[PDB]
Amino acid sequence: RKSYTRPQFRRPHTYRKPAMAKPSNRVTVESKDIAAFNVIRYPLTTDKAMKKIEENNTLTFIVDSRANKTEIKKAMRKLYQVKAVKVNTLIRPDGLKKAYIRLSAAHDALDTANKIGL
Amino acid sequence: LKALRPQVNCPTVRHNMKRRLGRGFSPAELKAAGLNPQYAATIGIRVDSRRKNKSEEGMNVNVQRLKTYMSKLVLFPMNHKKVQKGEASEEEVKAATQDRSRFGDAAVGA
Amino acid sequence: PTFVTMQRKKRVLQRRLKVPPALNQFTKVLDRASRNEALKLIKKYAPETRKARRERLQKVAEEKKKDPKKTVSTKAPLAVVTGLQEVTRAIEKKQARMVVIANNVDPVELVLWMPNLCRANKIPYAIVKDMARLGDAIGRKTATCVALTDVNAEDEATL
Amino acid sequence: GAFMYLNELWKKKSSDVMRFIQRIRSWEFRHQHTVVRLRRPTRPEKARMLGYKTKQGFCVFRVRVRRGGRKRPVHKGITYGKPKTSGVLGMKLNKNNQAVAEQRLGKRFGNLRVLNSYWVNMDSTFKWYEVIAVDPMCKTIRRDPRINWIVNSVHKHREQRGLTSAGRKHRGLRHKGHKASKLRPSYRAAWRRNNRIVFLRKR
Amino acid sequence: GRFKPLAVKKKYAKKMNQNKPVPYWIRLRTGNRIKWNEKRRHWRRTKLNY
Amino acid sequence: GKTVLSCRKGNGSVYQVHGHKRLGPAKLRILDYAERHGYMRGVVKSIEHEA
Amino acid sequence: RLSGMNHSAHSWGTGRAVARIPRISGGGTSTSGAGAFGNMCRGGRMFAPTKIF
Amino acid sequence: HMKIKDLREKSKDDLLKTLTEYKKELSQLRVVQQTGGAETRLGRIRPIRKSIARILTVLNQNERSNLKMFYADRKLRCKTPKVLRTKLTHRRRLALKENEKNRKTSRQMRQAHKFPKRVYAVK
RNA sequence: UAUUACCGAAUCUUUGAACGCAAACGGCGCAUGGGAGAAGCUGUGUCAUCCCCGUGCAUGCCAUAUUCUCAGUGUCGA
RNA sequence: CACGAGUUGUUCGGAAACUGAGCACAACGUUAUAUCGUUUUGUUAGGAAAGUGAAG
RNA sequence: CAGUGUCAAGUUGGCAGGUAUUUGUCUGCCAAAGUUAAAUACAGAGUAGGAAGACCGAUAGCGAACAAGUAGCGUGAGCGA
RNA sequence: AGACCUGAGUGUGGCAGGACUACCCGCCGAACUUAAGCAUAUUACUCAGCGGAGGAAAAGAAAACAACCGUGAUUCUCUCAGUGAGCGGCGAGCGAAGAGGGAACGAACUCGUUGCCGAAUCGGGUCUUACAAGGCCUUAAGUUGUGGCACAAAUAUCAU
Ligand SMILES: [Mg+2]
Ligand SMILES: [Mg+2]
Ligand SMILES: [Mg+2]
Ligand SMILES: [Mg+2]
Ligand SMILES: [Mg+2]
Ligand SMILES: [Mg+2]
Ligand SMILES: [Mg+2]
Ligand SMILES: [Mg+2]
Ligand SMILES: [Mg+2]
Ligand SMILES: [Mg+2]
Ligand SMILES: [Mg+2]
Ligand SMILES: [Mg+2]
Ligand SMILES: [Mg+2]
Ligand SMILES: [Mg+2]
Ligand SMILES: [Mg+2]
Ligand SMILES: [Mg+2]
Ligand SMILES: [Mg+2]
Ligand SMILES: [Mg+2]
Ligand code: NA
Repeated sequence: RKSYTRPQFRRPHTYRKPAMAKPSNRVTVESKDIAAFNVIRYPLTTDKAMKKIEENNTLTFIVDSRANKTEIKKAMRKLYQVKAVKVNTLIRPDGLKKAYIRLSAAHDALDTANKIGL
Repeated sequence: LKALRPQVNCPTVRHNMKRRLGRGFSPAELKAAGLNPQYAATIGIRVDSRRKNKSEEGMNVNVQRLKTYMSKLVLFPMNHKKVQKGEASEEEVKAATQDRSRFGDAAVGA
Repeated sequence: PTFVTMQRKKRVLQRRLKVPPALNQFTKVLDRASRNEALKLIKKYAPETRKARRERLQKVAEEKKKDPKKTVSTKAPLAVVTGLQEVTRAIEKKQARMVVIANNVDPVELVLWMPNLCRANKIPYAIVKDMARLGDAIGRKTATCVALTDVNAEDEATL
Repeated sequence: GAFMYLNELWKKKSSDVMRFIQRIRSWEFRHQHTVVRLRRPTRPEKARMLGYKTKQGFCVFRVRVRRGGRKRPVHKGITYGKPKTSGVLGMKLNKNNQAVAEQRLGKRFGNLRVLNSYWVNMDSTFKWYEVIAVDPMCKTIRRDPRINWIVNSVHKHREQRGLTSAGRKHRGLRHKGHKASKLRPSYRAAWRRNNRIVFLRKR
Repeated sequence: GRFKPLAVKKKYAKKMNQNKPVPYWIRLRTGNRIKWNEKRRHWRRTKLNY
Repeated sequence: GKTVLSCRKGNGSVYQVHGHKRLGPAKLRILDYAERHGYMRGVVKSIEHEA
Repeated sequence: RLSGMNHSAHSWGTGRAVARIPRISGGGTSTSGAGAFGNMCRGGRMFAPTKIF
Repeated sequence: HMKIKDLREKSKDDLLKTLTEYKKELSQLRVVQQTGGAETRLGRIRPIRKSIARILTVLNQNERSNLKMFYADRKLRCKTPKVLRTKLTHRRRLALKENEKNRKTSRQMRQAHKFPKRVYAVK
C-alpha cells in the first residue's frame, strides 16, 4: 500500500474465515453391520462354477454391480472366515456382476461351499 | 339485504320526467337530517359526496326519505348488559325482522 | 482499478471547466481558526444521546409518579438544531442566530440554495470544510448543516 | 420546507449551474456499467414522491438505455408481401424507453419487486433512469402495512406485464371517457366485447 | 465391435431380458386376454440403433 | 438473384487465411525507455522462411 | 371441431394413376397413403359438422 | 414374523441386533432359491422381508421424533435441518402469515374503534 | 387377514431447472466427519499407502458481521 | 423355434493425464426478446479472477 | 401511442366541452404516486367430487371401447395404425 | 493515529432461473383470401414468434358525463345500433359513445406535499409459558429523515 513494483494492480490478501459444519441433513438410521449382505448377493451353481471349486479352489458369486474388488474381499472376510487371494470380475450381458474368488489354499473351497449349502 | 338510497331525476330532455334511485345521499341532505356521514355509513345508509343539490325540491324529497327511515330504525345495543341512548330494548330484539325487498324500499316506499 | 481512475479524473474535470458562481461559492470556505472555534461551540451544545434521553424521561416519570399533580417540564436541555428540515424551518422563521453548512454534500442540490436563503433573511452563516467533521461535533456520522438559535449566558461573547 | 426548494430547483434544468452539474454527471455515468447499484437516490425528493423510503428493504439502481428509433431486424433489409409493410428504418417501438429500462432491471434481478422509476440524465447516445425495488423477504417490508401489499404473488413481474406507471402511459390509461373508450379495460378486452357473436337462447 | 459405453450396454441388456415369451400359466387366469407377446423383437427384422 | 462471390467472401467461412504453419507476426521491438534514450544490442540467431 | 382432420395430409397430384383426394403422409403403417379429410373417406370429416349454436 | 407391538418396546441396540439376524436369514434363503429348494422353504421369503421393513420403520420413526423434540428448543429452532421442517408448498411457505397481514396503522385502528359496524333492524 | 377402503407417520436407486468440475467416461476433486484395514508398532489393541460412506462446495442479487479483514496522488484530520 | 449356458487384466485399448483444426461456460456488450456477438496473431473481462510453500 | 427537437403555468391557474385561428363569457373536473371484494372469461389447462342428453353405436364416436401416442416408419424436425 | 465517502474479500440468513400456459396481461406481427385485375383498403390491430401472473386476470374511486327538473368509482348484460353518427380507390367494405331497464355492492382507502412535533421509528440480543404490535439493553441502520397528529364525510393543538 506504499510502493507498487508491478505494472498492474492485483487484489490484496485479506483474512478469510473458514466455513462451519452444519447439522446433518440426512437422519436415516443406517446399520453398519449389514452392508456385506448388500455386497454379496448369492452364489452360482453352473457347470463351469462347479469345475472351478474343486480344481482351482475358487468360488463364484453374483455381487452388486457397483462394488469393487477391495470391498468384495472385505465382504468375503466378514461373511465367511476365509481369506481371498484373488478376485476377478466381469459384467454379464444381462447386466449383473459376477466374481471369481480364489482362496488362499489354507482354506478349502469345497468345505466352504458345503457350509454355504451349495 | 339492501341499503337505503335516494331518489334522483333522470338527465336529458327525453327522460326529464322520470325518477329512479341514485347512488347515495349527499352530505348536505345528511346534515339537514342531522347525521354524521361516517356514522350513517354504519347503519345501512349509502353516502355519495360527489352529488350536488341545485334545487330545493330534490333536496326536500331526500330529507323526508331519511327522516322516515330514521323513525323506523331499531338499533341493537352493543352490549346486552347496558343500553345507551337511543338503542332498542330486548323486546324489539325479540321482535326483529328482515326486509328482503328487491330494492330495500319497504320502510320508505317507492 | 476503474473506480480509482474515475475518482481522480472527476477532480481534474471539475478544475478545468468554467464554474458558475452558485457552485463556485462552495470552494471558498471559512479559515482554520474560526472553523475550529465554531466546531468547539457546537460540540459543547451537542444534542443528548439515547441513554441520556432515557434517563431524563425515567426521572420525569418517577417525579410524576410521586406527584400526580404539578408540571413535569419535559423540555430537554438547550442544544443545537440538527437536520435539514428543522434547520430550514429555523432559517425561515428567523430563530437561528447562526448557520453552518458543509461544503461537500453529494448530491449538491440538497444545500445549494441555503446561502441564498440565509442572505435573504439576513442570517449569519458560514461554509466549512467537512460534513464528517460536523457529524463528529454533533455525535453522528454526517451532518449537512447545523443552526444555533440560543446559548447560555457564559458563551455570549464567543457567539 | 426544503422539499419546495429542491423541487423548484429541479424545475430549472436549463440554467447554467444545472447544466454544469448535469454535464459532470453525464460524463461520469457514461464510463460505468449498464446497470449500477446505488446507496442513496440521486433525487431524494422525486424518489420519495414515487414511493421510496429510507428503510431496510428498499434499493435503488441506475439503468442505461440507448436512444433513437427502432430498426426492423430483417435480413439484408429485405421485406416481402405488400408495400405497406416495407419500411425498415422509419418505424417506432410502441413501448417507451422508461418501460424498457424497468423491464431490463426486472429481468436481471428476479429476487426483487420493481416499484417505480424516474428520469435522471440525458446525453446524445444514452438516457439514464433510476429504478426503485423492494425485497419481499425482508421482515421490515413484510410487517409494514403501507408496503406489504407487494409481497403477494399477484405482483411478481408487474413491469413485465405493463402495470407500472410507464406501462400505463403507453397503454393509454392516462385518459378516460370519450378519449379512451376503445382501450378500456384493455384493447383486447374491448375488441373481444365488440367482435364476439352472440346467440341468445330464444331469437 | 468391442467398444461401447456402459449405459448403452445396460440398455441392450434390458432389451435382451425383455425378449421372452409369455409363461403358460398366465393364459389360465380368470378373464385373461394375453395370447402371445406381440412385442417380440428379432435382431434381423427391427433395429434398436443404440 | 443469388449472392455474388465477392460479397460471399466477406462472411469469412472457407476463405480465411491458412495460418497453421506460420510463425507469429513480424514486428520491430517495443518503443520503450531504452530505445527513447539510449540503445539496445541484440544478436541474430537464425534466418528462416515461413509459408 | 377437430374430428377427422388431425392429419398432415396432402394430395399426390395428377400423373399417378390415383384419384386426387388428399392422402396421409409417412410410411411403415397400414394407414400410410390412405384417403383423408373427405366426407367419403374412411376416417374423414363428416359433411356440415354439427354445432352448439 | 416380528410383531409391531413387540418391536415398539425394544431399544435401539436390540432393534439393530434383530435387524442383523433377519438379514442373515434372508441371505441364507437366497442360496436355497438358487439351488432348487422346497416350496415350504421358499414360502418364508416374504414374511422375513416384511419383518425387515417393520424394524426399519420403527427405527426411523423413533429417530425422527427424537430429533424433532431435540430441535424444538428455542435456542436451536433457527438451525433445524430443512428435512425436519414442515413442507406445505413453496408458495404457502413464501406467503404472508396471518400475523403479518392484518397489520394496520394507528389511524386505521382508531377509526375502526370510533365507528364500528352496527346491528340494526327496520320496522 | 398377503382381505379391501381411506389417511395424518415413514421409506423414496440414476438423473433432470441440476447447482463442486466434467461427460457416447456409471469418471475426477477440495474441505470436514466417520468405517474397514493384511503391512509395521505393540492375542488384544493401534495403524502408513490403498479402499468405502455422509455432509458442504455454481452464478447473481438482498440482508447482515457480539460490529470481521482490507483498498483509493476521493475529502479531511492529528 | 425351445431350454440351459458362456465374455476373468498392476502391465492389452480407454479414462485418470497432452496438445491440433476447432467449440463456447464465465465476463462484458447488444437486442422489445438471449434462444445473439466476442472468446489462440500469447490468450478472457474498464480488468481488484493468484488462497501458497517456507519460515515462525 | 412512439422517436428526436423544443419545453410551461401557479387555483387571478390548468385540463375537458367531437371543424382550424384570435378574443370574451359559461359548465364539469383537478393529470403527471399507490392498494382495493363482487357481479365477467376459461374458444385444444389441471385437482377433488357430482348431474345429464330427442347425440354416436365398432369403416361410427376421440387417433385410441383392446398391454394406444402403443407396434411400425424417418439421420432428424416429426409421422402414426 | 484515526474519520467519512466510494469500492472489494470472506463467514452467516434468504431469494431467482424449470414446468404448466384453456382463459388473462405486455410486446412483436404475416400471407392465402375479398375487391370478379391490383398497389390504398380487406383478411387483422388475427395466425406463427418473445415475455409474465392468478383462481380468475385486467380495471377502479373523476383533470368523468352532459347542457337536463340534471347524473355520479370500476366491471358485466339487454338496448342504444348494422345506425338519415361517422371512416372508406366515398368502391369492396368497416363502425362505436352518452342516456334508459338491470346483475353486483356494508366500498372504500394509503403515500408525497403544507402546518405542528422531531427517533417517539427499524433491526439484533435477552426475559416474561411468547423469534409478543410487551418490558430491558444495544451504534448497528437511520437526521441526505424513520415515525405521530390535522386537513371538504373537516371544525380543529394539546392537555387524565
Ligand atoms: Mg362500456
Ligand atoms: Mg454401435
Ligand atoms: Mg485466422
Ligand atoms: Mg370419425
Ligand atoms: Mg452437475
Ligand atoms: Mg431366437
Ligand atoms: Mg476386467
Ligand atoms: Mg484452438
Ligand atoms: Mg480461455
Ligand atoms: Mg391495480
Ligand atoms: Mg375407431
Ligand atoms: Mg418461467
Ligand atoms: Mg380462409
Ligand atoms: Mg377470382
Ligand atoms: Mg378493422
Ligand atoms: Mg399466438
Ligand atoms: Mg388485481
Ligand atoms: Mg413521513
Ligand atoms: Na382479387
